[PDB]
Amino acid sequence: PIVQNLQGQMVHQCISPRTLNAWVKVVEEKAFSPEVIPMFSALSCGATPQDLNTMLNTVGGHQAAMQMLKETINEEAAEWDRLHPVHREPRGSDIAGTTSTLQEQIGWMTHNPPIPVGEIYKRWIILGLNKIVRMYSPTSILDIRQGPKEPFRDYVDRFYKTLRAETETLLVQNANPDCKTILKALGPGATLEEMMTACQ
Amino acid sequence: PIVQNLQGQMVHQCISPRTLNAWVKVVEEKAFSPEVIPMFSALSCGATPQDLNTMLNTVGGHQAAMQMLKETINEEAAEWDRLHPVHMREPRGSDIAGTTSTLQEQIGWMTHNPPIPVGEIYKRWIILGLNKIVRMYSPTSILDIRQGPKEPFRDYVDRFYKTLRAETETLLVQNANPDCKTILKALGPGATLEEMMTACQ
Amino acid sequence: PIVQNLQGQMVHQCISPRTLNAWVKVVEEKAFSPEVIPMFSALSCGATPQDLNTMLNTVGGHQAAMQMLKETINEEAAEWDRLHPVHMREPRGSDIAGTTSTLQEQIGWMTHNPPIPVGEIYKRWIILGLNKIVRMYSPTSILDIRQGPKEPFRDYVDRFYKTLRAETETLLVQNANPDCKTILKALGPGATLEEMMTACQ
Amino acid sequence: PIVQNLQGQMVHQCISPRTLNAWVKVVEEKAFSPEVIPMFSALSCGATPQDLNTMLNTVGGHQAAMQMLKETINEEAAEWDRLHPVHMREPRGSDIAGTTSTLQEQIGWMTHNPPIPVGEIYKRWIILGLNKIVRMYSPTSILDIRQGPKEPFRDYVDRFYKTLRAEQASQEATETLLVQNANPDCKTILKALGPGATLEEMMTACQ
Amino acid sequence: PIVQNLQGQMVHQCISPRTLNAWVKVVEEKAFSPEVIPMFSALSCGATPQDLNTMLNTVGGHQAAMQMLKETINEEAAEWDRLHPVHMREPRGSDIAGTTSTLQEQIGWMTHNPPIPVGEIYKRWIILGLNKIVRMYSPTSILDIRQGPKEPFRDYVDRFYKTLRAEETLLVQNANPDCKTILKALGPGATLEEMMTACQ
Amino acid sequence: PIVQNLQGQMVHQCISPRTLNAWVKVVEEKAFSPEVIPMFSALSCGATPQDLNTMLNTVGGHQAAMQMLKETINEEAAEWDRLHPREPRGSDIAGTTSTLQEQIGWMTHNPPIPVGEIYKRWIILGLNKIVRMYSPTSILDIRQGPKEPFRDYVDRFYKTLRAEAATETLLVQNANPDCKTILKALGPGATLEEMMTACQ
Ligand SMILES: Cc1[nH]c2ccccc2c1CC(=O)N[C@@H](Cc1ccccc1)C(=O)N(C)c1ccccc1
Ligand SMILES: Cc1[nH]c2ccccc2c1CC(=O)N[C@@H](Cc1ccccc1)C(=O)N(C)c1ccccc1
Ligand SMILES: Cc1[nH]c2ccccc2c1CC(=O)N[C@@H](Cc1ccccc1)C(=O)N(C)c1ccccc1
Ligand SMILES: Cc1[nH]c2ccccc2c1CC(=O)N[C@@H](Cc1ccccc1)C(=O)N(C)c1ccccc1
Ligand SMILES: Cc1[nH]c2ccccc2c1CC(=O)N[C@@H](Cc1ccccc1)C(=O)N(C)c1ccccc1
Ligand SMILES: Cc1[nH]c2ccccc2c1CC(=O)N[C@@H](Cc1ccccc1)C(=O)N(C)c1ccccc1
Ligand SMILES: [Cl-]
Repeated sequence: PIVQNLQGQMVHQCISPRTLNAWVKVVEEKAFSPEVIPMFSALSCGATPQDLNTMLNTVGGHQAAMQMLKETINEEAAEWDRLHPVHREPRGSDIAGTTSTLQEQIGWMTHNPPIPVGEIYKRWIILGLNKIVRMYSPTSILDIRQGPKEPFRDYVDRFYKTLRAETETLLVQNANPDCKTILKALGPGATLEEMMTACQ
Repeated sequence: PIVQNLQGQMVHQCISPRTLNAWVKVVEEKAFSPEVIPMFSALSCGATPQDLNTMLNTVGGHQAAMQMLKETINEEAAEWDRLHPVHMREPRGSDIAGTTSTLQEQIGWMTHNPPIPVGEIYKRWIILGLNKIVRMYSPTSILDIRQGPKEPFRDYVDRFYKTLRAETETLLVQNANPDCKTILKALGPGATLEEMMTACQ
Repeated sequence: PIVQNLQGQMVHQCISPRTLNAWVKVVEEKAFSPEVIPMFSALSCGATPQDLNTMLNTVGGHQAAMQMLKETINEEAAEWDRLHPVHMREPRGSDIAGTTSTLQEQIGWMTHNPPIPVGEIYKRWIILGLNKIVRMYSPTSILDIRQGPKEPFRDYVDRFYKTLRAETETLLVQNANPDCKTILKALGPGATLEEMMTACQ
Repeated sequence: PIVQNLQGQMVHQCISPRTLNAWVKVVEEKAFSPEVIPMFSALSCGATPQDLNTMLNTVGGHQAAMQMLKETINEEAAEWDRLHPVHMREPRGSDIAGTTSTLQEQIGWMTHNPPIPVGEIYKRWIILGLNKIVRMYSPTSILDIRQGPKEPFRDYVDRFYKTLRAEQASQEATETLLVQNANPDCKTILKALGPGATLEEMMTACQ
Repeated sequence: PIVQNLQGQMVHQCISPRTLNAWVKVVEEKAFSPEVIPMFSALSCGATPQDLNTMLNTVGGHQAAMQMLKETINEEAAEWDRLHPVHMREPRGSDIAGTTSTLQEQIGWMTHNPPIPVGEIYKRWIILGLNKIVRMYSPTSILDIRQGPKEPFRDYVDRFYKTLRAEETLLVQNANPDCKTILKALGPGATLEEMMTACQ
Repeated sequence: PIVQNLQGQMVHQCISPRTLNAWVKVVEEKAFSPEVIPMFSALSCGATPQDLNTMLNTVGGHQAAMQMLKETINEEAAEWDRLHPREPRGSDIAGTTSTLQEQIGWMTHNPPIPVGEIYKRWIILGLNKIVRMYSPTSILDIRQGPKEPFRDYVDRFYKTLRAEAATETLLVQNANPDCKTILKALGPGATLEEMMTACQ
């Protein structure tokens, strides 16, 4: 990421081994489950475009997903080039880090006024990662139906987990006959707290 | 969370990997046992509303509970909007929860003079919601905690006050077993838990 | 705990994830064995009353013991109120325990000149209470620690002074077995534990 | 790596135990899989030539690979000597690799003004050599990655671009080949999307 | 241990959780094996007498050993009182051990000019006591370390010098008949390197 | 190791718990495999002679090896005394007869007398002797198996070479009949890359 030294000039702080390993391990364990994205964002805090690429390059498997991410980056970079025509001023390929030095990236971010190439590129990466989360989502919301002997609590967990990866009235629909009858009896506009308390 | 840099202006300190992982692991291991809340508060110390959302978003399972938490946030945000009507701008409820406010704005309000502590306010709402989650996921009721025939008093008191925390001193005596109960009544009114435990040992 | 920033004002340093987890894990593994207390004190170094409560609240089980600790806190707080009658304000007992005082107030009193160390005072009460817990949960009495027939002296001395710490030098000799006891009396009065152990080896 | 002390002069910051162990463990677990290189680069950030050698020397096995790396270093060092003929002294190839230069000299060149970044140059050679190792230890060729009859497209694309990365060694016709080596059922659906289709669209189609 | 703050005055740095735990765990795993002492010294680097007591108090078992250590501290404290008779005050033996001195006083003496290093002195006494504990808890005597019939010399030498550390020509004596004959043939003044190479 | 404080004078930085534990664990896991030495050097970076002794003393087993190391230290210290007849003698460099403040003295002195780097040189020299003895197989006995890959043989070759010009030609000699014939066909001066590629 980014620091000001004792000499006054702003220079690249080396990305830490804890952070490097943290990001590698989350992707190993959680793949591209929704919670990986908030974590990516947090671990890549204050990151230069170089650092962002470092973090993505440390991911070992999942090359289909990472290739999809490349395409989303290439798309968002072209969209930037369209809205910001060269008349230095950072183009899309400079923001993604393909055609810009580290000192330039430090330049734009630490410049006054700040051109936050790191936060912009992260926005594109996250945008791409979300697309990956949505595709790799295994089950559809429609197929989450409460089992006969399944607790409501466990069904609601499965419902809103599936919902996050990919509505309040559907939760009632896909409940089992016994809970469904109790849920309809509470009437319209009932809170999840009340619904869960009822089927306990 | 929040720091003043060498340049003088107050800026966002990146939430640390230790802290991120600490919060993830407690929720993995302890789920929503009462002791998770104090820990959440402590790990989310000095947190901006963005950081609070980061921490909640890093939680993977428990989406029923997190959805209940959303509703409590939406309720407390509407209650704020009601008491603080809109006329550096004045923060509405959706700005405090972080849905409609930038990081620089959140830094703004908290580091502003006078301080409008949006982080501490939002944390209050989150904890309020988390408490509701602790209370629901509490399995047993206080009335059903009764001392077993061959159960030690020590173990019963543990089970009593554990159940009490998740969800009075005279009830502890009531639900004791016949042998200890007789010894406890003999100590008389106003006896300390120390004395009661010492007696049934 | 507590730090002075670059701006000059003293502000709350967020309690670290290492420290939080350290305290949780010691209590998980060691329960309330005597060595937990020195560790609690050390981990809670420079702690505000808020931080002390954070640390106690992160403990999950043992609610009987923690309830005893509450009573000791309530007693010591009432004793403070008695000796310091209310006439930056002057801190009452409930302000020291952190129930009726803000973080900024606690920072206030501790960093004030002259320093009113509410953190060190409250820690004194907590430790006082924790000691009572250590003393009760102590299973065996010193009088019942007697050396076995085929037990090594080394192992007996371990059991003796372990029991002594949780709850004299001449008693150690008394409760030794007939064979070692005869060798120990032969060393004569004023013998060091080193010499005594060397003798029965 | 490298730091300025309180006395003003620039001095060697001792390479950290986290970093040392991080590099040892990645090589133990991942051997010379493509992702090891980005990590080597990142862990060896701001490293002097001495530190780079420290890191390579902490690797225990793989001595065939490390011997190949030595040869690549010896080649790139000779190429440097050729382009920079000897006429604080001017650093030759053996000084950049750290065989014939002190730590204080290496600090010298890197912290000098203008900066002669011997550390970044030597890292370039090491990575160049490591890439050759990744490329050789790459088991399968891109042409032999063909989608199975009951294999998901997702899994095939993973296998495709994994193999592509190792052979090109994390460095950038191939998009059209992905369609070719797909199975008859997906291939027919993929051709129907027409030219210039994104991988997102292709994957969505064969799902 | 000990630090100078931004205000200029020297103040107590809180003993770190890594250090606390490090010391606890070594004593759990290694008990009072000889290598524990160097580690105690290293972990207790720059420690005030308070901190030294903190570290000893965090040890849970081994109360026989810790009681022996107390006696060694009480002895060395009395020896100090004898040589330094009371006439910022002058530190007596009970002040060095931390029983009758405040933290601010201990900071006082150590950071004073000239430095009265109460921490380093007390550590010397603790280590002196710990060594006595190592020596007693040493299970085997040097005389009973004899090389087995099918035991390698390497393994015997390990067992020899391990036992020696806890408590030269004898090393040759207690070797087995086959190696002993080869060792005597090398003649007097032979290095361990040469001896080990011979019986390989 | 060694630092300058806020007061200006150079003082002993306490050796870290990470570093202490790192060195203990490598020796536990890797014993005295060649890669332990580079790691020892790296972990003992900027170390005073005291710190070097601390690190060696934290090693628990292997007392035969550590005793060999003592002898190498005693030899190199006597060699120093011979060539250099306050001014640091050999026993002062090894840390047996010199205080920490003296060691800080010589290293931070101007001109710098780097007693730490000198003593490390002796330790490493001794450690190398230990690596060389504990090396199980000789280079001559590393011969390629009938169904063994060349890759695996080269690994075994250069591993054995590290523990213990003409050597490059021997690699070809001890290869199996099928690869050996392919290797000779490449002709003199062939790179290991080319040789490995050929027998694949
Ligand atoms: C965690 C989660 N589950 C979902 C299910 C369906 C759709 C989206 C989601 C999300 C992401 C999700 O919405 N996360 C929340 C943060 C959050 C997480 C957990 C509990 C409370 C607040 C968020 O990012 N923001 C901005 C937010 C904050 C307050 C109210 C509403 C939204
Ligand atoms: C831990 C616990 N058990 C309970 C049972 C019923 C209701 C609440 C609880 C709580 C939370 C609980 O009350 N925790 C205590 C802190 C505490 C915890 C453990 C021991 C001593 C002090 C607390 O937060 N405060 C402000 C407090 C402190 C001292 C006296 C009174 C209150
Ligand atoms: C990861 C990977 N797979 C490949 C296959 C063939 C050739 C090269 C590769 C690489 C390395 C690879 O291309 N890594 C990317 C970083 C990256 C990795 C993963 C997803 C998104 C961005 C990179 O270094 N840069 C400069 C980059 C940045 C944005 C767009 C395009 C390239
Ligand atoms: C650990 C322990 N065991 C005991 C048995 C009976 C009474 C008290 C205790 C204690 C607490 C205990 O006495 N701890 C010691 C520290 C200590 C621990 C272990 C060995 C040496 C010194 C202590 O805090 N102080 C001030 C002390 C220091 C030196 C001599 C006497 C007292
Ligand atoms: C480690 C060890 N084994 C022993 C066996 C018998 C008696 C004492 C010991 C010791 C303690 C021991 O002697 N440790 C050595 C350090 C050391 C450790 C390992 C190898 C080389 C040097 C030491 O502290 N000093 C001052 C020393 C340094 C060089 C030569 C001789 C002594
Ligand atoms: C690792 C190793 N295997 C060997 C086998 C026989 C003899 C020596 C060795 C060594 C030590 C070894 O030679 N290590 C290398 C560092 C190194 C390690 C691995 C790959 C590239 C560079 C080294 O220290 N230096 C100075 C060096 C640097 C570049 C080229 C040649 C030597
Ligand atoms: Cl860690």
